[PDB]
Amino acid sequence: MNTVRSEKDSMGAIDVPADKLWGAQTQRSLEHFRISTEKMPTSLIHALALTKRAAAKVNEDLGLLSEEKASAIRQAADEVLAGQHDDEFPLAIWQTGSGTQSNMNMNEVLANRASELLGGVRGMERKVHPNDDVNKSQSSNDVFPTAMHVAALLALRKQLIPQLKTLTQTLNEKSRAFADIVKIGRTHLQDATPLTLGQEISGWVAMLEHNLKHIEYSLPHVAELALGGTAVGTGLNTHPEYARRVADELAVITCAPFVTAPNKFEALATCDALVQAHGALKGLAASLMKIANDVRWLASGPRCGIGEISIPENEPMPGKVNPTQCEALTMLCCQVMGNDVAINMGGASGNFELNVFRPMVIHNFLQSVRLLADGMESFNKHCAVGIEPNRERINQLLNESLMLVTALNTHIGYDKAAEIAKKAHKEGLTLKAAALALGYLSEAEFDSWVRPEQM
Amino acid sequence: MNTVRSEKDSMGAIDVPADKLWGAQTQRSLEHFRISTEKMPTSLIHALALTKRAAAKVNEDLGLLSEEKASAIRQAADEVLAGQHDDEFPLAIWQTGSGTQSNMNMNEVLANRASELLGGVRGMERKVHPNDDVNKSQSSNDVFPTAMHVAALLALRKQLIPQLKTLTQTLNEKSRAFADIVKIGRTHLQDATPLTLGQEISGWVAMLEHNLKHIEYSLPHVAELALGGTAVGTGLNTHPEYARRVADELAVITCAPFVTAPNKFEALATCDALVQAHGALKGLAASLMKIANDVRWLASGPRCGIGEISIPENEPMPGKVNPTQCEALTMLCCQVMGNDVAINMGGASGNFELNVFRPMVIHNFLQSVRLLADGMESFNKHCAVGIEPNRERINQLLNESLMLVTALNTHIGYDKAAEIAKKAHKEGLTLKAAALALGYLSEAEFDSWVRPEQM
Amino acid sequence: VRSEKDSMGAIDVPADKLWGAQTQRSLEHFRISTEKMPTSLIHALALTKRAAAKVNEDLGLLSEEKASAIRQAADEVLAGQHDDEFPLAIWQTGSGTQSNMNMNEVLANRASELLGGVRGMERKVHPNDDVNKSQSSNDVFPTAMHVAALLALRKQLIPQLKTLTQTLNEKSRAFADIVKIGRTHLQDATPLTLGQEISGWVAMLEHNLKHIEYSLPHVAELALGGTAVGTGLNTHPEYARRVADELAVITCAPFVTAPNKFEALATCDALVQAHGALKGLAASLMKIANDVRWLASGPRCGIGEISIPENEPGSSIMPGKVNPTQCEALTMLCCQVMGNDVAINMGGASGNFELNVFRPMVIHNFLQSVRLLADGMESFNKHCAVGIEPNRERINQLLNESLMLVTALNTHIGYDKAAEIAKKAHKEGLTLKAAALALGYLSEAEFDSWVRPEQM
Amino acid sequence: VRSEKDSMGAIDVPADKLWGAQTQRSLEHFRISTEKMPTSLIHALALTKRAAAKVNEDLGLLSEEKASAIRQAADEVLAGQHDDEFPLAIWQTGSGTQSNMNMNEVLANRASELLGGVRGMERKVHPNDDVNKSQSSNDVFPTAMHVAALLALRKQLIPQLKTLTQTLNEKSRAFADIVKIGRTHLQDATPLTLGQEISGWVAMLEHNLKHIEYSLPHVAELALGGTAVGTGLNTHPEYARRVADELAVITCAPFVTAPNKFEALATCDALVQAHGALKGLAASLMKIANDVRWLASGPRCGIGEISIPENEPGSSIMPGKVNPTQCEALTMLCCQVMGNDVAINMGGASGNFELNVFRPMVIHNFLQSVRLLADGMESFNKHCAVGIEPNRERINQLLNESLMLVTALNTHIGYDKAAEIAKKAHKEGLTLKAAALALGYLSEAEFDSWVRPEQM
Repeated sequence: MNTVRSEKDSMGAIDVPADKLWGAQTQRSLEHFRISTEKMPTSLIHALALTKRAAAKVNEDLGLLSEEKASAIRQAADEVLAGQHDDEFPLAIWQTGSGTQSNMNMNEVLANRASELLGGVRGMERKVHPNDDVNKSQSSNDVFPTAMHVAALLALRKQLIPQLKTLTQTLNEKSRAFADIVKIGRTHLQDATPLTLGQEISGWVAMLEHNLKHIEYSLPHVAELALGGTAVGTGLNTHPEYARRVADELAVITCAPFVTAPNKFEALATCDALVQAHGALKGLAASLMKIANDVRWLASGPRCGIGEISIPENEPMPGKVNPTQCEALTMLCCQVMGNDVAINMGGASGNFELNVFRPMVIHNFLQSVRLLADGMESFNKHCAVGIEPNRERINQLLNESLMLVTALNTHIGYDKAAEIAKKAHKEGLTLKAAALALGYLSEAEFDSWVRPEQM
Repeated sequence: MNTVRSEKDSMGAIDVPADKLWGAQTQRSLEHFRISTEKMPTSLIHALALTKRAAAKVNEDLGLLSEEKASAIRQAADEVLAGQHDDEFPLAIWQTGSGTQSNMNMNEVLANRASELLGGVRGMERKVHPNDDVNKSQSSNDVFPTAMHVAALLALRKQLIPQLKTLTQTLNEKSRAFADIVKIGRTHLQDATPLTLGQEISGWVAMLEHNLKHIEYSLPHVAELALGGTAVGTGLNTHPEYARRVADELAVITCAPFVTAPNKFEALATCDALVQAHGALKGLAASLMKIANDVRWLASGPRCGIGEISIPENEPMPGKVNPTQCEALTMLCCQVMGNDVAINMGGASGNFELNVFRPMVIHNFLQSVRLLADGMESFNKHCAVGIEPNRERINQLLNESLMLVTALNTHIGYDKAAEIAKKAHKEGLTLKAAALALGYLSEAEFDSWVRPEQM
Repeated sequence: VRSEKDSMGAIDVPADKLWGAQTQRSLEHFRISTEKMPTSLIHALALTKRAAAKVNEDLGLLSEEKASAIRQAADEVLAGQHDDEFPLAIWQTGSGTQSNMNMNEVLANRASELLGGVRGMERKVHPNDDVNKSQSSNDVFPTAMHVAALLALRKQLIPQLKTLTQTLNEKSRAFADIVKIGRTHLQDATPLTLGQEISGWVAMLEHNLKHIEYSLPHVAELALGGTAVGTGLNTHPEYARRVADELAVITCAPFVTAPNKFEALATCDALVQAHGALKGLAASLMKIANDVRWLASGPRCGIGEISIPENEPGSSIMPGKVNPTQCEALTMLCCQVMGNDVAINMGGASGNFELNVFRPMVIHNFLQSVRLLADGMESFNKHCAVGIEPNRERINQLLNESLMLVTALNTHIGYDKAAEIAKKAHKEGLTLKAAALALGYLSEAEFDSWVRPEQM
Repeated sequence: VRSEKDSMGAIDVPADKLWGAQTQRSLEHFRISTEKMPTSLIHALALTKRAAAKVNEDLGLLSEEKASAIRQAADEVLAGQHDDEFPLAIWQTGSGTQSNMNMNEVLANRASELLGGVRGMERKVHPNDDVNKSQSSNDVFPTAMHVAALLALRKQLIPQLKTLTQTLNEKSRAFADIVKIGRTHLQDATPLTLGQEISGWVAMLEHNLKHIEYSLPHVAELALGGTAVGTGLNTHPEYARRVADELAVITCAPFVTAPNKFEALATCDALVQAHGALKGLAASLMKIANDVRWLASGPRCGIGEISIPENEPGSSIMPGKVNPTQCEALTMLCCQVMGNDVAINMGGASGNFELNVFRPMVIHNFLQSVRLLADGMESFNKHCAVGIEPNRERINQLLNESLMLVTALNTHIGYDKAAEIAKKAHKEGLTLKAAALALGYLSEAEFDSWVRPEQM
């Protein structure tokens, strides 16, 4: 739409596209921060809406906002949560470090929309006001950090954790299924003492189980909300019950254990909870990287690699099956590693009463959660559930190795066993061929003595 | 559009939305790699189109493709370059590590579209074929790395460098303008010996000038193209002149100094050129971070900070002017730092004949270029061009410091000068007040002797 | 020299040394840089060998004579009597095999002497057959890593963290009544007390402590008993539990045998996670150190709200220039911890199959981080934090110089009118009161009674 | 002990040491971890003092007697006669002031003795007045940093890089005729020669060399002469150029005075950029080391296309298990360089106004990276690369075992038909020829003549 609407702020009047619900400040920001293409994540936008919804309810309960105006704001916020206004938030991540502009973006959209809901119109003759009504009892300083934690906790609890548990379950099933399949162990990439495929997979299971607990330990700090601290953390210009009531409200509507932050100065001046929470995520990324690598190496081939297992072929060189799910997963693990550094730098850069590196920190944090959650889901349904052992190949490898010589010790002694190993190695023979060539035992004895199952 | 079109590949038939130009493989990928929200950057999409356009021309020149089919492919590619098909590339960054899926995405879109251009129809009865025609003489293995370098070099040359030179020019002008303005120096954050504001800014200028040369030194390696190496770098299934001719073609149509990579194995097995090029970018990020910090600290106030300079107020607490442009810039500098780690991990992870961490590497690389280029442009036009000195404040600081005591040495000797400094410090007086209290000199003498201009 | 040998043959070793052929050979093959195993790790490796000897004895696998001699040689290492006997670089085999053999040879040679024997090939105690009995480099090194890590965190890091917290808590309590100007985006903002600002630092440290404590249980898991690939092949069934118990006993730390030995051998997950908490602490400390040095900037042209002790001698003609040196040392080591995290992450993500072989590098970085953080907090505490003092005159001057207090006037006069005097003060360079009186909007008495900064 | 003093008073220093009061005081205030200034930096700082002494003498600012004595004391440091005289930790003042004073005191005390004087307060040569004449810690430390960095890159890193490149170039030339199976995504792909694969490693190293060379000009710029804030106040106009010339002369390196002293003092930009090239080299080396160890994996259940020398003794009952130890040491240090880059970047991005005060940490990481890379390449070269040998039987077995060669058959039979035998070979577990003959699509003779792997 070419038609414009004249909106205004303390700085003056500016043209806003008539079909849009934002106002003067969002338009100004849009024109001053034309940097790259990253915008606020949808999850953050919804968290901001939830925060405004909660603030409105509590403001009403405290007699600070009229029932009609408060309910209108609440209704407008719900539409945002329903995905009806995703096109109303054009601001880039690369804006003011406190997230003031996106806060104002939400205030303007909710004000113009709530006005219409009250039979009013959008624009300068609106019934609901962005600052006086929608931003009542708040500050960009405590609102943005709150939206950050709401989005972070819900994403961890609703997306990440469920996917982690699911992948763990699948791997545990595979572990039990292949409990009796003996294969060659590998240390330093060299042939080593045997172990079952089930034991090897149990290692991946234990890794995921440990990662779960680590992630769980980081949740309580993220559950702490800054709302109520206002500009510098002192809570100036708020009702003494506000901070507690707004935290309770958010907890009730999200069904998540949110609590008001015991120290508002720590809450506004840092991104510590997220720096720590992300620490657990980079840990999971390192674990997932190793699991994904084991899978693709073990599945390498079909003729010139290891080929101990086969994975589902999901796309259209005969047996050439590229482990694409493993590639997507390893790539995103590197991404999480890089994201941790950006977050660490932002988190260590707070100054006095406020950390102004927030949009960047939340951009990286939510991205890591999306990548990890979707990555595990994709890897699970498109790879893990279909992992199958190549029994023939596994057995062939076992029988060609020199690592089973240990079973001969108790029968013919160490010296003779080592001699057989040496001969086989120097002459390129199997242990059986060497043992028989030397005449140290019969084939029947070899077959009875070297049972990999007793590793 | 609900209506579907049945397309097919080696794996079978799959439904594709009728209004779309992609095919079976893109649809399969779309359904298997539902990970996060990051898709291929527009610049990479255009680079891929340029690569296909160049390959078509050379294939024609070598009599491998019919004039009509080749010109149709070329025309289809131009539409992509014109931005007519940005909606035809839905694939996520988190796909196969070689970028095979996006290569196929381009092949299918160009095939279906070129068919229509030849009076044909899109779909399985198309005149132009994705693999046989559009991907002729190519492999995803050498195509993707080529598209990566084309996008990288053009972005550096057309976006980044011009913006860097512009910011440098602005700062150089400011440096000359404030050449005579003496201010207090600061080391360890403590008051130190004086220097002019112009000298301080000249430091920022020299930093940017040095960064330019470093970036320029990284360009030749990025100019090397892998096209012609095919699957493993040997160039199997190509005309001996192909590699050279396709590099010349790209050079001609882009007006950039592209050359075929002297060693195709290094080109396919690594992302070394980008790892190194990004090294120069993280260097620029560190420099920009320091400049941005100096600006905001120097502009801090208006009453309780340093307040030596004032910056343009771009948005609507009276004199409270938040340095938002500085905040956006410092945030993106942290981003570039994190991106470098993701790139380093991906670059160090190649295996044998191919590095399969490419989509992730190019995602991070082009993002850093966008951030740095747009960031400098925004910071320049919305901050740097309007930097002004607060002469009154600057002079006040100079006169309140104890650092000008040095000018007294040649007149009254070191011992008396130090005594005046000590007295002023202990009693909270200015150097003049202390000197006069002691009776070591008259006010006229002080005013004549301590001339900061002779620092 | 003395001639020692192994399967590869004989090699000369300095006669005045207790190491053997394998250590001598490694000394020639891994001449990389100058980093060696830190003392804490050497001690941890010695403790691991001491525990193994005791258990092997209890299980009747090792004679009392040899077992007691080995434990005795180990105690000497712990007592700092053999620091010069571990010359191997960090940059060796990724499993730490070299350092395992270094310990086996030193302990064997010394144990022989203790038994009236000699060092060298005629030694009575054998490095592989005796000192390394029931073990493998594969499960011994990871165990040593966890023992060193857990003891360093518990004995050094945690105590220093608590001490620094207590000091800052005392300061916040002491300055609870000093109102200062708040700063957001580096700009003048609304007031808060110095005590409140410091309480923010305290809460950060308290939060970090719990985060660090959450990572200890995983680090307490020991690999010992997993043997070569985690199966425990060639070990008595009770060995793993018994040795973990023994280690818990002699160190007084809650060590337990790892529930899953495959996870224990194939990864460095416990350390990747524990270090995550450490880089978090580094980010917190960096912020605290920066606030302190910026608040102390001056003495005339910065902020100067606080003063810190002058530790280094200064120029006679430059009184007042006090460089915040402890803050510079602390921020530098914080950057180091961040870098260390990346190295650990890359090593931790790089395991293959049954064993992660990036161990020496991971433990080198981890122990360094603990060392830097523990000592850094101690130094900052004693040489800076304990001496933080407010410059009350400067603080008040700044407070009464800002236009931020105009908010109090609103409650006593229309928003626009209160803002009106602020506009003038700002425009003319006057103070809120000066402008207020000049504009005749009020009198000195009523102004002072209305603008009560202590009332937030 | 001996009693030395400074503006803060007197303090006892061990009589057998040459340092003074300021170094002794710092030793008590910065007791952080165990990292001290590396030898290369100590030498660089000594060279800087030697050059300053000469120029000051030439300008008539220092007496020939003292100037020559100072240079003599400096040469002794370079000769390794005073390594024990620099006990200061890396974690000190961010400007490196402590280490500057450490050098001033040691040089003053020793110079006095050289002049028939004594060490201590009755010394004839003064640390500040003489050794530090015309200088400041602010411009001396950055200069020492660049001298150490440029000399390390030129004398250690570059030569080792060229040597490793030459060795690998010989290998590619030697194995130019050995056809092996290519691998993409870890899957069997089309063939290439071992020589071609190795040529890829060579090209990587050659590219890295030029990238490293591009960073040298900026590192060659010296801050000396900038003085406290970069203005050069209190220095003779020709001092900066003369001292840079002197340094170029005695080191034989192309040092020049920094065109902009403000950029030189306020940042560590030259090192941030130079290190960028180093982490690039680390990424390249990591890839090379990984290829080598994976290609040598085995001896029976991996790839086993090549064999590398066995450097460490192995178990008698386990012949063939050759751990790629040099590859493990190399990949570990590559991870270290990556971590080091992050620490340097954070320090480099943290300068404020006229001076960057994260210097000791930046130089510690930078020099370590150079050391790790130079020594790592040397060790890998001599103990692994020179001995890389192909296992021709294994290579050929793998080549004739893959279905990838079916491409050659297409040119002699319809795509579908050629693919048909491939389908069977794959399905039945037969070889391309076995399936080809069993399907009767050709005879042994014509198959062998059609599938020429050497013809790519």
